[PDB]
Amino acid sequence: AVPSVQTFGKKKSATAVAHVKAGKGLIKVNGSPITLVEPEILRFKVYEPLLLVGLDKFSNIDIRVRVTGGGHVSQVYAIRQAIAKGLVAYHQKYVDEQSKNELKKAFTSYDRTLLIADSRRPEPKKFGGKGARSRFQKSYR
Amino acid sequence: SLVVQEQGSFQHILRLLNTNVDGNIKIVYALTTIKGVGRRYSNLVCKKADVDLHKRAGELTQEELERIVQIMQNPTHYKIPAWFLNRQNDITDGKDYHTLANNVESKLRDDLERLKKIRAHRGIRHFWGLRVRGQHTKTTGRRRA
Amino acid sequence: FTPVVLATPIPEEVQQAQTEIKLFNKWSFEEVEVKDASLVDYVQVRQPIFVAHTAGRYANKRFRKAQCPIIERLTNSLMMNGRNNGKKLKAVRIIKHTLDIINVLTDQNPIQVVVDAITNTGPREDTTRVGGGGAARRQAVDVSPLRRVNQAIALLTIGAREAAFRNIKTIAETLAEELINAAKGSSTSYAIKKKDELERVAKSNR
Amino acid sequence: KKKWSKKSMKDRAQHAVILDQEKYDRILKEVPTYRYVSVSVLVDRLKIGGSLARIALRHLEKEGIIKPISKHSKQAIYTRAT
Amino acid sequence: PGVSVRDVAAQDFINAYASFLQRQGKLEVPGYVDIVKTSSGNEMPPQDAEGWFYKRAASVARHIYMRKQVGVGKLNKLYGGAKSRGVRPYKHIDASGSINRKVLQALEKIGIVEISPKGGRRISENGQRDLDRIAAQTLEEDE
Amino acid sequence: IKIRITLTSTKVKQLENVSSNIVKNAEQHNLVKKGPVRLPTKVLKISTRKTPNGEGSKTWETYEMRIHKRYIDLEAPVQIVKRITQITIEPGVDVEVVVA
Amino acid sequence: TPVTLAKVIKVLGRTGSRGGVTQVRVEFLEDTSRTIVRNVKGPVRENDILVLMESEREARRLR
Amino acid sequence: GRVRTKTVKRASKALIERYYPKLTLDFQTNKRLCDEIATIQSKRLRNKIAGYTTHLMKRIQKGPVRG
RNA sequence: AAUCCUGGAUGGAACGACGAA
RNA sequence: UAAUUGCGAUAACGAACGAGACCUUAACCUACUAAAUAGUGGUGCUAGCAUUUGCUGGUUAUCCACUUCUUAGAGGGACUAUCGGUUUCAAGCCGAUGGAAGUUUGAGGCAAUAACAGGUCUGUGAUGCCCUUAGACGUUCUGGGCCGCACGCGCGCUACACUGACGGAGCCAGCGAGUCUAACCUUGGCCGAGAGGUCUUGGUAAUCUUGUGAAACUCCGUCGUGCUGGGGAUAGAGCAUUGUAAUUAUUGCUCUUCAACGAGGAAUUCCUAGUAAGCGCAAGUCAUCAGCUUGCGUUGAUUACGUCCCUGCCCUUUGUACACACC
Ligand SMILES: [Mg+2]
Ligand SMILES: [Mg+2]
Ligand SMILES: [Mg+2]
Ligand SMILES: [Mg+2]
Ligand SMILES: [Mg+2]
Ligand SMILES: [Mg+2]
Ligand SMILES: [Mg+2]
Ligand SMILES: [Mg+2]
Ligand SMILES: [Mg+2]
Ligand SMILES: [Mg+2]
Ligand SMILES: [Mg+2]
Ligand SMILES: [Mg+2]
Ligand SMILES: [Mg+2]
Ligand SMILES: [Mg+2]
Ligand SMILES: [Mg+2]
Ligand SMILES: [Mg+2]
Ligand SMILES: [Mg+2]
Ligand SMILES: [Mg+2]
Ligand SMILES: [Mg+2]
Ligand SMILES: [Mg+2]
Ligand SMILES: [Mg+2]
Ligand SMILES: [Mg+2]
Ligand SMILES: [Mg+2]
Repeated sequence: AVPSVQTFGKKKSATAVAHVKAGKGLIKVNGSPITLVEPEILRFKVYEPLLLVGLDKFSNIDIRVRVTGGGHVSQVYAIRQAIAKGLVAYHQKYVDEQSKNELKKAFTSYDRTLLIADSRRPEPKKFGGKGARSRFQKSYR
Repeated sequence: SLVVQEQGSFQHILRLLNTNVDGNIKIVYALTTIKGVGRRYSNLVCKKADVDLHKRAGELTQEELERIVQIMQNPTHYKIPAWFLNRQNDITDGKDYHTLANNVESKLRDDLERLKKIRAHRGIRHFWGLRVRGQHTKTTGRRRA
Repeated sequence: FTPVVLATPIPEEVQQAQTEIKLFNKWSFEEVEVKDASLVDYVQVRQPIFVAHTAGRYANKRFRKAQCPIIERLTNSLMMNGRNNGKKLKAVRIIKHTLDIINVLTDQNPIQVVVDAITNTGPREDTTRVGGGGAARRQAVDVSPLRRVNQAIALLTIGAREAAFRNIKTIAETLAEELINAAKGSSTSYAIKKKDELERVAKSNR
Repeated sequence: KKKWSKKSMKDRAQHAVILDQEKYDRILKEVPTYRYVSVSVLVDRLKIGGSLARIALRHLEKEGIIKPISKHSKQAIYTRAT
Repeated sequence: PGVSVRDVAAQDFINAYASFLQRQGKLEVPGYVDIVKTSSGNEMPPQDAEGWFYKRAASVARHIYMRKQVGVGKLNKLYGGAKSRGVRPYKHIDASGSINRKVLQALEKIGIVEISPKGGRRISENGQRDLDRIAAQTLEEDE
Repeated sequence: IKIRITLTSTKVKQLENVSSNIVKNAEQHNLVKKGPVRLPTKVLKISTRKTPNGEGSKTWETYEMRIHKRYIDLEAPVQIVKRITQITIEPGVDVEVVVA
Repeated sequence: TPVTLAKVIKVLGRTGSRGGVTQVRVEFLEDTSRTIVRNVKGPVRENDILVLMESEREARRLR
Repeated sequence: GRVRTKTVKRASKALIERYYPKLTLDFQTNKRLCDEIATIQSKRLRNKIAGYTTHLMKRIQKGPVRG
C-alpha cells in the first residue's frame, strides 16, 4: 500500500471519479492524457489548476480520472473539479495542512467552482408549455 | 495547392440535351440543371466517366461531354444499378429507361392522359387541378396557381 | 523560469503560459488600463481568465454581472438571433479569431482595443417616455455606467451581425473591423452611428 | 398575395472562378502590402471566388509569402511575411 | 516508454492509418462503392470518394481497440445521424449496414479483427500490434 | 444451498420490518449472507387530463406508484429455509424465494 | 468637447410612470461642494460616476 | 420573506416562560433540548422555534421583553 | 472649540347595448 | 410580510378554516447499514508497446479487500447562523463572512367560504322526464364519410443561409418501456444500396435490449453570396413493411421534379436563471402512422430586481337613480 485517495467532481449530470496516488506525474483521462480532451479550448479550461499551483506539485503523483454522464462541457468541468479536489485531498491526508490550505485559497481565489460543485440544477417541466416557465401561446380570438 | 494559370480553352454557357448548361460552376451541380438529372445521377455519371470532379464544367473536352451524355442516355450499359432510374418498369414494355430534358415532362403528360382517358381518380383530380396524394384541401394550397 | 517535464509530456507553451504569467487565450491582461474612468468598477479586468468560457452565475443578483469579465459578456451577447442561442463555444472561437485579427491589424493589445471601443461607443445621454398622463414625450436623461457597457456590447454585436448576414465576410472580421472603428471614432461603425443619433435626439429633447 | 415588404435587389457581382496570368501575377504582387489576408479579403479585393481564394492561400503559404498564425477551418488567418 | 491508440489524437491517427491502408492497397472494396450514401439519412455520397472505406475501417479499428466487442448495429448507431426529413423535424437514423458489415468482413480477412464470443467483433493481437505501430509512426512524425 | 429472497412491495416500513426480522433470524442462527440489497425503486407514472370532457384549462395529473424492491441471499439448510418462508410475511408485501 | 464627471452620493427613488428612471443627488468630482439632482436611465449605485453632457440642469424633484 | 407565524412565536414564548434557567443563546443546544422537552413532529418547525428562542434570549440579555 | 437657515403644481381621446325575470 | 404573515393598537375575548405548517422531488454527507442485478483497487491468467520499474486493455466461477463514485434505508444538516447597519428601535429589511445550499433554498401536490343557471346525459350497469322499442334511434355485416374545398381564423413544423448546407472523422446524457398462455424490447451472425428480410440469442428486467455510443455539437475538408450544393413543398416511376383490405398516395426507402420564402404590415404571445431559446430522446395514444402532448436531460444568453403608464387583482375611504349588479 502506497499513499492514494479517490475523489469525485460533478456538474448537471456528469460525474468524474479521480484516483490519485504516488507516481511519476501522469494525468490520464478515461484512457488518455490530458492533452486530448476534444473541445480544444476547454483543454485550456482544464489545464487551469495545474497551471495555477505549478506543475512541480504533480511530479510525485499520478491522477487517473474516469468520466461518465452529461455532455462534453460538463464532463470537462467534472474533470477539473475532481482533479483539484483529489490534489487537495492528497495534500490534506499525506502532506501537511499548510500546503493544503494555501492550495485551496489559490483555487478559490481564481474560481470558486474548482473545489465546490455549483448548486444549479434543472427545474422540472410544467404542463401547458414546453419548459418550466414557458407557456405555449395564448389566442383570444 | 498550386494554381494552373489557364489557357483559352475555357468556355462559358454550353449546350447538351437541348439545354444551355451554365459553365463557371462545378460539373455535377451544373449538369443538375438538366431535367431528369439530379445530384445523385450527376455525381455517379461524372464518376463513371472518369472526370475530375474538382474541375469546372466550362473547362472540359467534347470527348468528356459526349461520354457523359452517352452514359446519361444509356446508363445501364455502364454498370448503373437500375434503381437509380427515375422511370423503371416503365408502364408498357417492362424495361427501365431514364428520362431527360423534354421526355420528363412529355412522359408526365402522357401518364396524366392515360389516367384521364381511363377516368381514374388521380386523372380526374389532375384534370381539375387539385391535390392527389390524399393531402387535405380545406386550409392549404389556396393560391394554387 | 523552469522547464519541468512530466510522465505525460506537457508542452512548453502551456508551461510558459502557466508559470510565466496568466494570459488570455494567449494575451496578457495587464497593460489594459482604462483611461476613461466612470466605466472602471464595471469592466471586470485585473481578474484574468485563460478563456472567456465560465459557468459563472451572475444573473442571481443585481450588479454582479459587473464582476463578470467583459470578454465573457461579449461572447454571451454574440450568441443570439435564434439558431445561435447556446453555442457559446462558437462565440469563443469567433472571439479568439477576432482578437488574432485585432493583433495583426493595429498591433496594440486587442483587449485594450475592445475596452477603448466600449468606452467610445457608450451612450451617455438617452431618452425615455415620461409624463403625468397625456403630457407624454421623449424626455432626455443621463445613462448609467452599467447600461452604457451593456448598450455598447449590444450595438457592437448587432452591427457585426447585420454586416455578416448575407455576405462573405465572417462574423469574426465584421466584429473586428467594427471594434477597431469604434475604438478610433469613425462614424462608419454601426455602434457609433447609433450612439451619435441617440445623443442628438437626447440633445434635441432637453 | 401581398408582400408586406418590397425586397429590393442587389448588383449581382461576378467574382472570378478561374484565373489567368494577369490575375495571377496581380495576386502575387498585391497579396503583399496586405497586413491581414483571408478569403473575405481576397474576395473584396481580387475578385476571385472563395474556392480560388482558399487554393491561393494554400499555394502562397506553401512557398512562404504569407505567414499563418492560426488555420482554423471556416476562418483562416494570414499576415504578410517580413 | 510505450505507445497505444489512446495517447495519440483520434483524427490524426485515423488519417495516418487510412493512408497506410490506401498505400498498402490490399484490404478490399466491395464493388458497390462510389454509388452509396453510407446512410439513409445522408442525402449525398461522400466527397472524397477516392477512399473513405479506409477511413471507416480505421475508425472502427480504433473503436474496437477502445471497446471490448461491437457489431454492425452499434456501428450503425454510431455513424448514423440526423436525417432531414424535409419539413418534419429532424431525427436520428441508423446508417447503412452493408458498408460496416463488409468493412468488418474485410478486416477479418486481413487479420486485424477477429470474431469474438458473446457475439460481435474484437481486436486481436495482430491488429493491436499494427495499430500501436501506426500510432508510434503518427507521433514520431512530430520530430 | 444459495437461496435468494426478493421482496417487491410498495410499503417501505413493512418491507424493512420483514428484512429486519429475517436478518436477525439469520444472525441468531449464525448464517452468512449478502445483506439487504435495496434495488432502485421504480415509479410507475401515469399522466392524465383531470377532466372527463375536453374543455377547461389543460390541467394534467401525474399519478405515481412507488415500487420498492429488496433482496437477500442466504446460505442455509433447507429446513431453516422452509420455516423461514413459513414465517416473515406481511400484508401488502409480495415475497418470492428461489434456490440456486 | 466638455463633459462633467459627477459622483453619486445618494439614491433618492425611482421615477417615471413605468419605473425605468431613478433620481440621484450627485457630487461633482471636479468643482466639489456642488451637488445636483439628476435622472438616470439604467441601474445605479451610490459612489457610481456619471458623465453629464451638461451640468446646468436638474430634474423636477418628486416631493 | 422570513416572517415567522404565531405557532412558532407562542411556542417559543412558552418555552421561555418556563425553561429560562436552562437554554442559552446558542441555536444548537437550544434545538437539542427543545426536541427533548417538547414533542414536535417536524425538524423544520423545531429549528424555527429554536431560532426564535435564541433571538428572544438575545433580546432578554439586554433589557426585558414585553409579553 | 467652530458653526446662519429652509420644501413644491396641472398635462388629450374613450359612443352604445330588446325586454322578461 | 408572498401572505387577516406578524409587531402592536384596541368594545372586544376566545376559536376554527384558508395561508403557513405538511407530503413528494432536486441539490450536501469521503459519518452509519450493506450490495458479482452497481462499481473501485489489488492479486492470479493473458494481448500489445516499452522494456528498467511501467502504460493501456481483456478475463467468469481467479479469488482478496473497500464502498469515494452508484443504489436505496435510517439519520444529520439551514434556523436567515454569525457580524455590521436601519427601524417605534418590535415585527422585520439590506450588506458581508462562513456554508453544499441564505429569492418563505428551488419546483410541485393537497388547497378555504360563496358562486357560474361554465363544460360533460358522447365515460359511466351514475341518472329523473320525454322519444323510440321489431321492416326500431336496439344490435350487427358490407361499402363510403368524419380527410371532403372559392375562401376567413387558431395551436404549430420547416426555413428564408457562411454563427451556414453538405461529406467525413471525433463523441458525450437523462426520465422511462418491454413477451403466457403470449407472442413484446430486441443484441449478435448473414443478405440487401436502402428500407427491410432471415438464422439464432438475452430479458418478466439496477441484471438483456441499453454506455439506449441521441441530436445540436467540436476538428478537418467541399461550396462561396448566386432563390445558389439555401429551401425542400408539388408531381412521376419503382422497391419494402403493417394489416383481412391502403384505391382520395397508412407509413418507410431510392431516383427524378425543385414552387413560394429574399427576416414578415396593422396587431400580438411567452419569459427573470441553469430560466428563455436551440437540441434531440423515452412514454401516451399505437397493427402501422407524430408535425401533438406528458416528461427527460445536452448546450446555455441578454436584460429588470423596478413601476403602476396599459391590461387586470387585493384592501380601505368615497359617491351612486346600478341589484341578472357599467355589457
Ligand atoms: Mg427547453
Ligand atoms: Mg433546427
Ligand atoms: Mg457573411
Ligand atoms: Mg457522424
Ligand atoms: Mg344608438
Ligand atoms: Mg340608443
Ligand atoms: Mg485482471
Ligand atoms: Mg441582528
Ligand atoms: Mg414550496
Ligand atoms: Mg356525466
Ligand atoms: Mg346504435
Ligand atoms: Mg376531425
Ligand atoms: Mg392549445
Ligand atoms: Mg456537420
Ligand atoms: Mg443512461
Ligand atoms: Mg437542400
Ligand atoms: Mg410513439
Ligand atoms: Mg390514421
Ligand atoms: Mg392528439
Ligand atoms: Mg396580454
Ligand atoms: Mg356624486
Ligand atoms: Mg334595482
Ligand atoms: Mg354604458
